[PDB]
Amino acid sequence: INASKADGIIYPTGKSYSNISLTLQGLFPKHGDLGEQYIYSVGHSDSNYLGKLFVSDYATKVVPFNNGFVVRIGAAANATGSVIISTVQKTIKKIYPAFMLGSSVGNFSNGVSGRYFNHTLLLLPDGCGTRLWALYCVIEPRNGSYCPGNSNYNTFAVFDTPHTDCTSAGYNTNATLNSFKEYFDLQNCSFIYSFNITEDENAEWFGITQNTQGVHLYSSRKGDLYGSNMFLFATLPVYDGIKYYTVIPRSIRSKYSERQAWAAFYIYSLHKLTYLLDFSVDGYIRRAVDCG
Amino acid sequence: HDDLSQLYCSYESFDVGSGVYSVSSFEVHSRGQFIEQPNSVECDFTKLLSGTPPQVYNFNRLVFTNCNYNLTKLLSLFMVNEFSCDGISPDAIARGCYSSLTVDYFAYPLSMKSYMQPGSAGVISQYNYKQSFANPTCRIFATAPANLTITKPSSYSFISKCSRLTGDNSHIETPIVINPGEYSICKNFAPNGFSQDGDYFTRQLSQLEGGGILVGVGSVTPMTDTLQMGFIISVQYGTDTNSVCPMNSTTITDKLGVCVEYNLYGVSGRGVFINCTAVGVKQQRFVYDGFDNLIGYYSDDGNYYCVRPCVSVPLSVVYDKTTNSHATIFGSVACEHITTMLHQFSRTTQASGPLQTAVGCVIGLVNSSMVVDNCQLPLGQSLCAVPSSQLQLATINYTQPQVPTNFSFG
Amino acid sequence: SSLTVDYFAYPLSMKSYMQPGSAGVISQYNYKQSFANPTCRIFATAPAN
Amino acid sequence: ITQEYIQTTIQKVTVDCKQYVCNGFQKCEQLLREYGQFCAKINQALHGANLMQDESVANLFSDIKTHKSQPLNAGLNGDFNLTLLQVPHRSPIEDLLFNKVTIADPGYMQGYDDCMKQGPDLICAQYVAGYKVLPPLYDPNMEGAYTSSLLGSIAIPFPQSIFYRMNGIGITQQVLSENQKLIANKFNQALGAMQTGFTTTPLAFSKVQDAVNANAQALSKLASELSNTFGAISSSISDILKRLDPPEQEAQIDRLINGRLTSLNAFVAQQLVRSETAARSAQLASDKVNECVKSQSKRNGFCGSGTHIVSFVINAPNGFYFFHVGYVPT
Amino acid sequence: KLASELSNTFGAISSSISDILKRLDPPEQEAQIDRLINGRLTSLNAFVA
Amino acid sequence: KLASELSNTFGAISSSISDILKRLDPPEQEAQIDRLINGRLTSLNAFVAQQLVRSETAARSAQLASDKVNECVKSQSKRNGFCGSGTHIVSFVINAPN
Ligand SMILES: *[C@@H]1O[C@H](CO)[C@@H](O[C@@H]2O[C@H](CO)[C@@H](O[C@@H]3O[C@H](CO)[C@@H](O)[C@H](O)[C@@H]3O)[C@H](O)[C@H]2NC(C)=O)[C@H](O)[C@H]1NC(C)=O
Ligand SMILES: *[C@@H]1O[C@H](CO)[C@@H](O[C@@H]2O[C@H](CO)[C@@H](O)[C@H](O)[C@H]2NC(C)=O)[C@H](O)[C@H]1NC(C)=O
Ligand SMILES: *[C@@H]1O[C@H](CO)[C@@H](O[C@@H]2O[C@H](CO)[C@@H](O)[C@H](O)[C@H]2NC(C)=O)[C@H](O)[C@H]1NC(C)=O
Ligand SMILES: CCCCC/C=C\C/C=C\CCCCCCCC(=O)O
Ligand SMILES: CCCCC/C=C\C/C=C\CCCCCCCC(=O)O
Ligand SMILES: *[C@@H]1O[C@H](CO)[C@@H](O)[C@H](O)[C@H]1NC(C)=O
Ligand SMILES: *[C@@H]1O[C@H](CO)[C@@H](O)[C@H](O)[C@H]1NC(C)=O
Ligand SMILES: *[C@@H]1O[C@H](CO)[C@@H](O)[C@H](O)[C@H]1NC(C)=O
Ligand SMILES: *[C@@H]1O[C@H](CO)[C@@H](O)[C@H](O)[C@H]1NC(C)=O
Ligand SMILES: *[C@@H]1O[C@H](CO)[C@@H](O)[C@H](O)[C@H]1NC(C)=O
Ligand SMILES: *[C@@H]1O[C@H](CO)[C@@H](O)[C@H](O)[C@H]1NC(C)=O
Ligand SMILES: *[C@@H]1O[C@H](CO)[C@@H](O)[C@H](O)[C@H]1NC(C)=O
Repeated sequence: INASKADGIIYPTGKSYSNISLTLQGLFPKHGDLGEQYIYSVGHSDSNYLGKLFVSDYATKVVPFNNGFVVRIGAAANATGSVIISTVQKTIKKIYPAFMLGSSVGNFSNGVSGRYFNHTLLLLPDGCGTRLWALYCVIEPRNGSYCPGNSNYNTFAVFDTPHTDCTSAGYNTNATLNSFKEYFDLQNCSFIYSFNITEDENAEWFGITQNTQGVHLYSSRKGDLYGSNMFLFATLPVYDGIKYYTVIPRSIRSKYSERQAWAAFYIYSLHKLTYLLDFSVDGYIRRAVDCG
Repeated sequence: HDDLSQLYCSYESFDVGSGVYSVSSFEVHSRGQFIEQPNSVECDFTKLLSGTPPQVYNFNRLVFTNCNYNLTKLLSLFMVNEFSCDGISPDAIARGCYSSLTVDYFAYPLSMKSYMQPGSAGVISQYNYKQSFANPTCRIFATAPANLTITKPSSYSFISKCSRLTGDNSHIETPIVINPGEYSICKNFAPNGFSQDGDYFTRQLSQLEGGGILVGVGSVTPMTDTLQMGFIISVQYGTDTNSVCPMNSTTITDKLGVCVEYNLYGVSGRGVFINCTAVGVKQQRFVYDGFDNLIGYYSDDGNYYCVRPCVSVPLSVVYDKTTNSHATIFGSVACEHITTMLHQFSRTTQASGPLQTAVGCVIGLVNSSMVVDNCQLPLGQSLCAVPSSQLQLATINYTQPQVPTNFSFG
Repeated sequence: SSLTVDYFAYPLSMKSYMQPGSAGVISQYNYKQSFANPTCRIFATAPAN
Repeated sequence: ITQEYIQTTIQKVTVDCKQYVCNGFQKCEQLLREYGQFCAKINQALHGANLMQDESVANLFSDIKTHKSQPLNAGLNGDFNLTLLQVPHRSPIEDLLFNKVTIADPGYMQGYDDCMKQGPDLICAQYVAGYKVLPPLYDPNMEGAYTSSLLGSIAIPFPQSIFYRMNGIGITQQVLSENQKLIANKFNQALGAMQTGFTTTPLAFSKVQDAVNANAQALSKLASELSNTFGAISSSISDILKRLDPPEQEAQIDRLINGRLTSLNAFVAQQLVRSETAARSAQLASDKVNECVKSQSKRNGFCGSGTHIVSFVINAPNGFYFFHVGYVPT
Repeated sequence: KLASELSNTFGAISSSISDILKRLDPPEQEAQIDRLINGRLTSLNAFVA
Repeated sequence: KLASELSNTFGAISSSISDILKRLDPPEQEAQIDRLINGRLTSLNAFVAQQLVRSETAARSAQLASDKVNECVKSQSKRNGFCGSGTHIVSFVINAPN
């Protein structure tokens, strides 16, 4: 985190400032914070037929929510990088994180970590990168096979098949949602929300906070595009206190001939800090100072 | 009535010294209205008005943003018992607009009103609900309508105990107290209400949780004849572009550079609107400064307006006691602003003439182009007022051109 | 110097509509208390028969 | 050449107590009906301070009378180049001093209209906060006349008086006569070195900036004390009126009234002590002029280091600036 | 004077913030700490002058 | 100023303690009297600071008066403009109210 570039700064809501510098208390990342790096890979496909899912241990680990977190998305795009499952240099594309947030966690029938109880907030990107799903449902594991209701469970993941749902004929609105429905059953859904995302390779910033008014979703796509300032675009009516979140491992089922390189996104915790924000003439914050 | 009367009233004496006094300025009245209100959607109160209300420990929260509601209907439905408010009044809520409105409602007996007071030590403030005072709040207890869609639950219930057992013998008792505005961990034992007065619940907490044994006890109060409810409302003011307004739009193009009263998307006040170059983020409708004052506004006609506070014309009064003649100085104001704009001053001032000097427009001083070395009424910037019938405007000028011949002692 | 009393039949259930910040119909169309002088509002029960 | 700045004048500010405390609100004015005597006392104290300041300035500048000078030639009088201290109504060195000092311009003629028309300073905060900055007693064309007459007060033209002042300190007639050209060129380089003296590291320019910053700090404190809530729900009376009930409104408005009245009293005391200090400094400046400029002082260190020869005085943003030409062996 | 002005209560129940947090509820805690804050700020302003 | 500051209410119902004690209950009487006490103590502190500044200024001016007496009254002054205008012949001093 570099505060001199105003990285991860959430813009104030309902007002703007011009050509003045203010000190503010809010939820900002710490300067020089390395954060947590998450990489999404491509599944096993030896022949140009699909196979297993190549994921990491992101689903098993449970992270405290605290005051929220901010996500840096697609900062390594437009660059030559290696596919994770192999050693093939490819152009890095942008991938959107998938989240699972809740207020109580336990174990599955195996005894492995996970198993969010009662109403669980799901932030699943869809549309092959052009749609965001916000769901608030009770998560119920399905039995049989590798699903978490039978005693051989390994991990749960979200998969996409680009030669089926990323085609130019149309974009499957329910791709990652139907992939997620194969592991858990969605019951007693409080709300289902859909947000449209424009397809581009620009770097993005995503934030999420919580207070008495609900869960607030911030994105640099709204407002300061081609920038880093994050503006509020959604207020989910999630009034129970979120205590934990988990990054859902999202592995793409692509062939050997049509593999792709996907960026690594970074998650930084938010803290109740004081920041000196520098507002420009157009109102966007271009530099900041972390007083601590 | 006039100038030198305000001087007499401020000095509280019918005799004052001769000099130039800065009397109080004038009162500014709004010359128009700048209303800009959208066609908002009705707020969804159907969850409150239909269905059984929950208990206090399992309260329902309603958050309203960018909507218009009818307060008279809601107040007519509910028979309101005592209310207590801290940073707001109910009349202020019914009068103005605010950025958000958060309402917490539940089924609550009227005999337990004292357990919701801020200093309460009972179990309601410990395990069921604690009011938060970060925002202006009201605490309202009311009786639900009888024959309408709101239905009585079976009884009133609340959490009497909520603690954690540990110490490898389940013998150490540590109570788990809730935070202001938050739920309880023990609310999952009976989310729909306890059935008996002495209901005892037990649950093993996980490793990611505290790791002890959760123990929860719930009490039950018999249901009264009429359904009594509690409401914990809250408001916010500067957090959103759109506002929530309880239940016409004008234009500022014909009135620019004049003091008007504005009500812009829920933000109300008084100020002067002038055309300005667009600064700040456009999607944030209002531009503020370091002191949290409105300094700009992005209108619906695609014109950024610079907002300035309403100003009063400064006043100074020249007075000469011997000749009983007085003059009036408008400090650093041009005479065209006295004549064309405003024209709201004292009675005789509104009715020799207006003269433009280096210190501003003056009335009551006749120009004579005379020069004095010094005087007792300086006006500033080498100007002066010399009494004669009436005072005359003069100026101070310098004159610069000895073998000892005759004695002289100074 | 003087004492001014306003009295009227009034139920004790509608007592909270007489509080100075009320938004009900009593403060709007029936009676609004004035605070220009040291004042007091007393709710009482009349003597029985 | 050593440079010394002595202040003579502070900015004259009068505060409209009703507009400052209440900002034109009827409820606040009704509550301030019981505090009218304190507002009247504030206005009377500030008026008395400004009146005494004007009398001190007039007494300081009344030295033109009963005082005769002689006309001087153009920029070269004798072999001495005096175009830097002479008017072409300010000298070039006075203009150079004034351009290197950042002063927020108080519009005395039509500043109210300029601040009304302005879109995106404290001079425009004057009319929104309730205070007014009074214009100075004399137009700068009179101060320039005073400084020009003091330059004239050095029959007996400038080079002859300069050589007389050199003869008085212990240099004979022969040493002065054979080296007239060297003395003239050394004086010219000493005068030309004054261009680089208007820098923060010299003390006198720092004192000029300190006086300007003190006036700006007084105005900034008066403007920014209006944002104190004083324990109320807001620092604005409009928010109190829009958020509260009539019996609770008066408590918060009275808290704001008491805080603003106490702050005005503190400002009045600060203005009084600043005005007394400026009057004493103006007396010091008049004594310094009468000793160093109108004559030659035989006391070391008063008119600069070394042996005093001749002193030149020019106007300053809030006082007098001195150029003490001295003698130093090398 | 700077050290001894810290023992003034400015009308509060105590001159110690720990005592105020020990003895009072949050709506009165925020009201009684604010008097100490305003008094100490005014005393600091007088000291600065 | 010292006499007229006693008429300030400082936000109380009256500036008189006798009017407060005759119109209010003890838990509010203590609050109003504490308001008056705090206001009068702050005003007394401001008066004390002003008196200290005035007395230091008067002491410095008295030292200046002693220097002026020693320079102009007991001896003739050769300095220009220190004791009157023009040249100096003799000076006389008399007492003043302060
Ligand atoms: C990866 O490469 C793509 C190449 O298209 C980058 O997208 C381009 O980013 C530039 C950034 O300056 C955009 O230019 C801007 O365009 C707007 C609208 O025309 C204009 O108002 C701005 O002044 C600026 O010129 C450009 O439009 C955009 N193009 C597309 C197709 O998105 C992308 O930023 C690169 N990402 C990374 C992480 O390097
Ligand atoms: C943005 O703000 C800066 C600083 O506040 C402004 O820069 C000032 O501009 C004025 C007028 O040209 C100068 O007199 C100052 O010296 C400048 N100050 C600094 C620190 O540079 C700038 O003009 C503003 N831009 C706007 C309002 O568009
Ligand atoms: C807010 O609600 C009240 C009460 O429901 C509305 O007042 C009613 O209006 C209808 C139609 O004009 C009348 O027939 C009723 O007699 C009214 N009842 C009362 C008690 O006044 C009111 O119109 C609503 N406000 C708005 C803006 O629609
Ligand atoms: C009325 C209960 C018995 C009081 C007398 C007994 C002991 C006195 C000691 C402590 C009292 C502290 C509690 C005060 C009232 C709490 C009310 C509430 O929590 O809402
Ligand atoms: C009591 C019904 C409340 C229903 C909940 C919905 C909205 C409430 C929000 C704002 C209005 C505040 C009303 C305060 C109570 C009225 C008291 C009175 O006028 O005397
Ligand atoms: C942070 O950004 C500034 C300006 O963009 C840059 O000078 C600085 O080197 C950056 N910090 C690091 C650690 O690279
Ligand atoms: C998203 O796109 C669909 C398809 O065009 C459209 O119907 C919908 O209104 C869009 N959503 C928003 C919020 O604009
Ligand atoms: C939460 O879930 C647990 C088990 O999954 C259940 O026992 C409890 O009643 C639930 N709480 C609710 C629905 O409030
Ligand atoms: C959950 O699993 C972890 C890891 O095996 C274990 O440490 C913990 O005790 C388990 N908790 C429960 C409640 O089974
Ligand atoms: C206001 O200013 C904008 C930009 O300077 C201009 O386009 C517009 O025509 C102006 N409107 C008026 C009424 O002057
Ligand atoms: C007064 O009249 C003279 C000559 O008519 C003119 O030069 C001068 O500017 C006038 N003064 C004012 C203030 O108009
Ligand atoms: C005197 O100095 C000025 C600049 O300070 C210069 O332009 C002028 O030529 C000089 N005079 C002579 C006679 O050299």
